[PDB]
Amino acid sequence: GSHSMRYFYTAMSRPGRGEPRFIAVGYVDDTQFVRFDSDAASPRMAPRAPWIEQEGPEYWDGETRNMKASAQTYRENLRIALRYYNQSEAGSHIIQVMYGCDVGPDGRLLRGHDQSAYDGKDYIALNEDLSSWTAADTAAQITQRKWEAARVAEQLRAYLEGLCVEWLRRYLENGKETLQRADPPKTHVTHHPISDHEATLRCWALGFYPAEITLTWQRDGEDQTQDTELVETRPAGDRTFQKWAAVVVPSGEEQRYTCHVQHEGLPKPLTLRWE
Amino acid sequence: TSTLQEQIGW
Amino acid sequence: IQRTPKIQVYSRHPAENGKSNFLNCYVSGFHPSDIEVDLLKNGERIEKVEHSDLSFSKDWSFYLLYYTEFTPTEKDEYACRVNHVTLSQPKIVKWDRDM
Amino acid sequence: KPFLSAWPSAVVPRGGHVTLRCHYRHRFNNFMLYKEDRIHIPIFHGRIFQESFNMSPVTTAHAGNYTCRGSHPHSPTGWSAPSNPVVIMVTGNHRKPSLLAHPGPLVKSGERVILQCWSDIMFEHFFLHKEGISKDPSRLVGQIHDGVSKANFSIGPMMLALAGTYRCYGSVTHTPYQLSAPSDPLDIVVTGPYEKPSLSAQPGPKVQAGESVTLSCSSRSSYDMYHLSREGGAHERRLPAVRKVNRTFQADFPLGGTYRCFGSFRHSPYEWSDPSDPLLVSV
Ligand SMILES: *[C@@H]1O[C@H](CO)[C@@H](O)[C@H](O)[C@H]1NC(C)=O
Ligand SMILES: *[C@@H]1O[C@H](CO)[C@@H](O)[C@H](O)[C@H]1NC(C)=O
Ligand SMILES: *[C@@H]1O[C@H](CO)[C@@H](O)[C@H](O)[C@H]1NC(C)=O
Repeated sequence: GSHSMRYFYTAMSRPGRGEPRFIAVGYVDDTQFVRFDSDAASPRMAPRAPWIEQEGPEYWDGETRNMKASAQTYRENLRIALRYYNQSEAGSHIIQVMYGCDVGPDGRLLRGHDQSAYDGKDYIALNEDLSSWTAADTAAQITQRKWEAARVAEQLRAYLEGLCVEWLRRYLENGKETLQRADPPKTHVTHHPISDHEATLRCWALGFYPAEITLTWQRDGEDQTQDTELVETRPAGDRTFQKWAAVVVPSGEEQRYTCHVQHEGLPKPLTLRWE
Repeated sequence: TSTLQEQIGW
Repeated sequence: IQRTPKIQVYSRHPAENGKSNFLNCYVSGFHPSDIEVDLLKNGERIEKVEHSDLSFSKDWSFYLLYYTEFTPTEKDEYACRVNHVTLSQPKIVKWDRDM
Repeated sequence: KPFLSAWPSAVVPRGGHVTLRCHYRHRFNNFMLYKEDRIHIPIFHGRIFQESFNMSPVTTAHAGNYTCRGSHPHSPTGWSAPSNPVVIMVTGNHRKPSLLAHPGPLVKSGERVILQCWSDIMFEHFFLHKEGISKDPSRLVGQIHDGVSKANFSIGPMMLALAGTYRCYGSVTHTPYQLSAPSDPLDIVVTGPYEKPSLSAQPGPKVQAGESVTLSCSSRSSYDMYHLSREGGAHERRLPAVRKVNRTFQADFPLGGTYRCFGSFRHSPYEWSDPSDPLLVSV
């Protein structure tokens, strides 16, 4: 299977409410494994998954210094953004960054990513070639010109081809029995009356990892994709996920409805029915 | 480092 | 470019009265990031509440999980109360064991 | 605990204005103020500020060390725990000191510079402060030697966040929150890592009075502005960059001495490119 590592940074100003804040989180696939928050009294990069906890002190010291520097860098970028957009220093603004790498089954790089946003809309992104930028507006075009002049893309490309891949591989090994072992969903169907002519059938999937899953309702073998209520996949809080799919069915027709579950932890796709 | 070590200004 | 939060309230494990469990309130799809979330037990704010580290989705909207350990009962009613800049008044979502 | 802040700056000239805000329980109202020595005695005879406290015009009496407490009706005491402390420093109360950079104001990325403050007035402390909103000043004790007091502020390894306009202040014994008039300002600019431009002379660097010579700064990089500097410390000339047909970006400075040019970008006046190679103009 393919895997990914991503870091997500959020830098926020909040004049009169607090000092600017920088939070970073790291994910391998759907599993968060580190965090850094500048608001802590003595901020440090810290483990958020058990399989990273036994990484040595040189790791934590190194990650902490980088985040402290990054926090500083992004505080300045917020100031810069104010100038680019001619905004007042009274307002609250947010920069978001996500970057990282995807690798294939052989552990080799498939794609690298580096995208930034200002106040929740695209600002600038590294292109798939990892050597050019797409800027979303005139403000971002200033940044692009700086980054081209400073050869930033080469630096990002070197990181993405090297350290990013190298560390993802390391983490995938460290956490193999959780990260590389899909847990299939536990499934069931519930029945809830609506009136005395109609009722709801709800197909449940619980305790699965990774988050990717497909729940479908069929009526005599035809998908009810137009008449299916699908809830957003949600975290259980123990590094597994939950989802359900609902369909409103006429009374006495419960038996023509089948729920179909697809997930990598399942040997064969499941077909459930209410009884 | 695992995180991007390069510091990048806008 | 302000986005109001989606809210789900649910337990970590299937609920069974008198058995220890976790109560979750997942807020997502919101922007900006400041948000206030409380879990309530019979209208009253629960004290020992923790949350996940702030992160966001591909569309830049944020998500957080708030959670507390709890033992469900027949009589006790649980909910999640969420305020955000996008909301004139706080939204309250009851925990329904069937949702 | 509340978050107390000074706007636009905690370092403020006599006659200026500064507003203290006490943010607590998602509001900015109903708070009391305290100064460092009296910790449970509200200032202004226990005035309950109904909104942010605007001090204007600022006087020396405003200088001080502040904390706030926010109203908290439904709690043991009427009020919150003390906020973080904010020091309002009032400037303009003594002759200005002097500020110089060693070896100079243009600092290569990753390198260091010394900012020395000095005065023939005996200042107990010196303060170094970068121009801008909500910025903290650095403090050092002054050291006496041969009729001056002085301090060395070390800045670096140099990066953008450290670049800008700096001023320094002294304060004298027994009035630690009262600062001098500011020193003359020093622009500290970071150079690099942006690629160096090319400098050339038209018709050439050999000129004899009184015929015209233009220096051109050029790059393939899309610089928005060029800065022409002549060794010997008169402030650089600046001109907008213009795109040429072969896609270079160029500015022409019509004017001896040894020159260098730097590129820079819109809204970014304190970060410049690596310096061009030097060009010697002779008259
Ligand atoms: C100001 O007051 C606080 C105590 O509230 C003290 O911690 C701090 O060191 C003081 N700052 C100065 C410059 O005195
Ligand atoms: C401060 O730095 C300057 C220049 O590097 C140097 O001349 C002097 O020795 C340093 N120390 C003091 C106390 O001035
Ligand atoms: C491009 O055009 C300018 C202006 O004519 C010319 O002087 C400059 O030398 C050229 N640069 C290159 C690299 O061709």
